[PDB]
Amino acid sequence: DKKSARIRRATRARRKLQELGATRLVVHRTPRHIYAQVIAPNGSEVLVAASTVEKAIAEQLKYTGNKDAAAAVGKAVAERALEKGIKDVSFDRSGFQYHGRVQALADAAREAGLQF
Amino acid sequence: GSTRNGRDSEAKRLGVKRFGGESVLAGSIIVRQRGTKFHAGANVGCGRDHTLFAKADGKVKFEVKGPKNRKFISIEAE
Amino acid sequence: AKLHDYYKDEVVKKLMTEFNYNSVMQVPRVEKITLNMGVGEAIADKKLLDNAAADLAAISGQKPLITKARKSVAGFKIRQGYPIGCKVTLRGERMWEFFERLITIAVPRIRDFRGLSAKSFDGRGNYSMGVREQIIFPEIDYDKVDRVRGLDITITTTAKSDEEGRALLAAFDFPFR
Amino acid sequence: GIREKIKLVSSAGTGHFYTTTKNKRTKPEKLELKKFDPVVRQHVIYKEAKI
Amino acid sequence: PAVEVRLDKWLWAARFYKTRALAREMIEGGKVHYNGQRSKPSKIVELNATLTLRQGNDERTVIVKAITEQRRPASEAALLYEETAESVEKREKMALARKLNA
Amino acid sequence: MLQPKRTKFRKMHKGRNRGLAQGTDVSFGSFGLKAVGRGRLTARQIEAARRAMTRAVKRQGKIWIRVFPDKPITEKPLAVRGKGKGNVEYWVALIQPGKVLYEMDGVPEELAREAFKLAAAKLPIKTTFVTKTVM
Amino acid sequence: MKKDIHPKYEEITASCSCGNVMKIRSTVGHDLNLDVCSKCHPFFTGKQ
RNA sequence: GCGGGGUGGAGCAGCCGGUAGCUCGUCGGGCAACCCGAAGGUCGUCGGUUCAAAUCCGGCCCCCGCAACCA
RNA sequence: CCGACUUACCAACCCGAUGCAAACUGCGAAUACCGGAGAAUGUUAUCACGGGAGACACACGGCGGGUGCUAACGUCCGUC
RNA sequence: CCUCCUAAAGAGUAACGGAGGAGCACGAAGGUUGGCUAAUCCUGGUCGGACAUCAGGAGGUUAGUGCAAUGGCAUAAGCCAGCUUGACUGCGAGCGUGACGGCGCGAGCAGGUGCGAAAGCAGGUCAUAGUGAUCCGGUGGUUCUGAAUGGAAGGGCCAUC
RNA sequence: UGCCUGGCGGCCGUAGCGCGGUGGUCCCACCUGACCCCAUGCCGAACUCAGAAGUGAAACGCCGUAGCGCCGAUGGUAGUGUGGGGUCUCCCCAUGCGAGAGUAGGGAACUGCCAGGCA
Repeated sequence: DKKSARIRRATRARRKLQELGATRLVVHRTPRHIYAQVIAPNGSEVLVAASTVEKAIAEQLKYTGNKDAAAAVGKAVAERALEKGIKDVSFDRSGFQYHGRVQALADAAREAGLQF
Repeated sequence: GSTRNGRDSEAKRLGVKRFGGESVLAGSIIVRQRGTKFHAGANVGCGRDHTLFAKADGKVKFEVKGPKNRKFISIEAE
Repeated sequence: AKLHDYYKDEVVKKLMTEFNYNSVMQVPRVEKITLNMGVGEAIADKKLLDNAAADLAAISGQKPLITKARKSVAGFKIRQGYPIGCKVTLRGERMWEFFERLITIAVPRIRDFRGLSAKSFDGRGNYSMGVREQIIFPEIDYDKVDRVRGLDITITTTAKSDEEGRALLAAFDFPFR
Repeated sequence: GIREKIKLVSSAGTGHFYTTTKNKRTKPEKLELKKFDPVVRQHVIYKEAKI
Repeated sequence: PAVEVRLDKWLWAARFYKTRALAREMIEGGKVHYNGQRSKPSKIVELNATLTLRQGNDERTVIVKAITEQRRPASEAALLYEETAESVEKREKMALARKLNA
Repeated sequence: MLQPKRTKFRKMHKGRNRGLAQGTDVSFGSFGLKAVGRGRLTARQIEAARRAMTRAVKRQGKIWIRVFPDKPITEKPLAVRGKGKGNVEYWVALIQPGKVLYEMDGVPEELAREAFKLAAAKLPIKTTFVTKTVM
Repeated sequence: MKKDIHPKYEEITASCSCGNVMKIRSTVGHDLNLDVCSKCHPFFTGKQ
């Protein structure tokens, strides 16, 4: 039960970050796509989101499940975030080992100017 | 007439030092307890001996939250 | 992967017509093969476990994971935290190749062979069988062996129950008696 | 009990030391650790010595 | 806290005599000697101390350091009493004399 | 004699005996013997009444005893002043009003009343005869 | 799969007195000669 | 009333959480003395803890050292 | 062997029904206690600092209890 | 000295009241990062049997906690691995608990360090027992003092026996 | 604006189990390959990367269904604060509070933000 195991391993960092109260950059990873959202401290409102499912980013990429696609979506979410004016977040590993396409997302967001 | 009993340990003054709705200065100990009977919530730290202390001035508040229905202490800022 | 394409072309359709399955992957599949022994007499000497591990490194084609005493049992003179056997898990190219070795060379080689019981299926479609002697395998040799030894072979199949399990193994032409 | 008190002497040559405990029977090896030293102000490697 | 050992107790542990009563009788009869002279049963055996014991017809002289209150198997008794080389030679001399007499 | 096979604690506080009983309604048989007043029934009393009833009915009806002694009562030996709680001597069942003590089935009501009357003389508490009620 | 921990595994040809030839992988190294093949076992043939 | 003990036929270490052994007694073999091999307990009895009690705890039976004194 | 054959019969777990617990609790009061706001009343009744002490042998009764025999004008606690 | 009950739903509460433990252990059994989840039972399987390891299913913490009991524990405080020494130095808003001596909890600040990509965590261990005042001396550092002056002896301050 | 899907939450069993049915354009899942980034105290099972041949089988979501779980009145009962009383080891009376279990019954969740496919 991959989903339950992943939520279990993510919960600790999730609740620790909720306790701190910092804006949280959540990443979802899937064999086909990769999603990113920026969630306020209360955990309800979503500030800016970007995913390879979106037609805007999809048509540039050769394949939406690869590390290059991850980097592109990262740049996109970072640009949207800088437009709205967040400028700093806390990454959410979300149970996904910090490696591969999530790792590339983090690096892309960092190079884009988002501080985290 | 010898008995093997008669031995006891000094009581440790545990319990809830500050109850709900009471204004507490920063760092005031809210509950002293064995084990995390009351859990740490917003603006509350859990010391090593599972005592809970307010991390900011305000009004203490008990509540029940989460899938385990556990008690949580939080300082409503004021 | 000869049994792999055997499965892909004809066993799949044989089972599909035989059980009237709607979706292709509804046919049962062999997920894994697991080999393990109880070397409980390793409490006398640690080194005998090394011979067991080497022997099934040869048999299975990969280095066995030593198993661990789950909890203390005084009646057998073992306490928690002792290695009391070995195991090896085979999946994919190796899982098929070992199955090929089994069917082709091993199952003939048991002495006094009268068949393999059909009652050994667990009840959820996963099959189990016990191998008394290791010389039946081509890799292990008679002259340099240390002691008479055995193992167990468990095949795990997403099959839902006994009849789909036996149908899978029959389609692979596994002897049953 | 069996554990005997020992001193970890700063290798900075400043004479500062720490005090801890260990048992000689199980761990006959020397005890060596990087601990803070206030007089020199730097993390320096401390080796144990007799008390 | 060293535990004192009696002479007859040491002999019984060494298995020279079947029973401690026999050991006491032999000591009181004067046959047994400690340091080559008549000795009472109350005497204490000591490490590196000669025991000029007389059993049957053959003498033994041991200076063993290992003294055991408990009677042991004869395999252990061999270690219990030292039987130095000179004592071995004297014992074989006595055995040869007995053989000549027989 | 009735006695717990094993207990967590050898000795138990005296306690009190307030409140009304539970299990007032006869349940396991046609007839029953209730209690009307507070009491402490010893295992000896239980056994004596059991023998009286069994012999009164001559091994015909089936018998149920709805009370079990489980409270160890201690008594100091003679010529002692203080120095700790005394040894256990007998076991008792605490009885409040309403507690059906004994229960019978398979016997005419008249002979049941006779047997229960004989057995109630052996008990310390006042008792009454109660019949099965459908609800 | 781990690197260099495992024993050497290679394609090998297996032969039998009954004479069939099939490709198989093993750690044994030297060619294998079998007394009984699958296609010659009496039970698998169904004759006996 | 307080403490100790209850182990092959007898005397004994052990033992005191980690699969019961030594001397004598019996037999047989080597050879009165001395050496070797073997049967020989089920740990006073009943329960509890433990993965497991000769072992650790609660109660019970017998025997041992004591005290049951001042008025 | 399976299939089960009667008991001198013993029956584990599970299920249905009935009790018991200071060192059982998947429920749970009345009181008491801590805090906050409000009106009335009260000779500041409250807290802090300083001068002066006395006292630290308590008894009974009501209520909740351990011990005792739910014995004592018994003994040891809590509140009045 | 510690745990439970008596103890009467805040704290506290005695008896020659009822029951058990302590006078330690650990340079990993500490810190951090990543990962994982138990008992019991059923079925199948070589020696292997009531109980060894293997596979699946039921169950959901009835397991585990270095050591008594209570309260805790799935975000695990339980189990495994990599790297490491925060088992750091100086302070401390505020608070608990004691007649006092004292004991305890502590966000945060400065220097420097460990783990982590980062958010962060780390001033010992799941917590509660594992302890000894003062005096008198011993050892290392520090001119702070140094009975005319310069030194030293002794004394002082810090660490420690 | 309506339906459906993914993530993040609110709430923490009226919301969870069981049984039956349904879904593949998008999404999710399974799945193909793995020399390499990465990992197995063995295994590409997990983790990870490279993809889109097949499918909704398993899981997941959605719809229905009381065999369970769960919630739960009104009335009575237990208890108890204050005052009074009795035959005082326990009760009773006035007044205030008023359970637990059980009964009738309810029940197959509701809801906020963002994104995507269809009309």
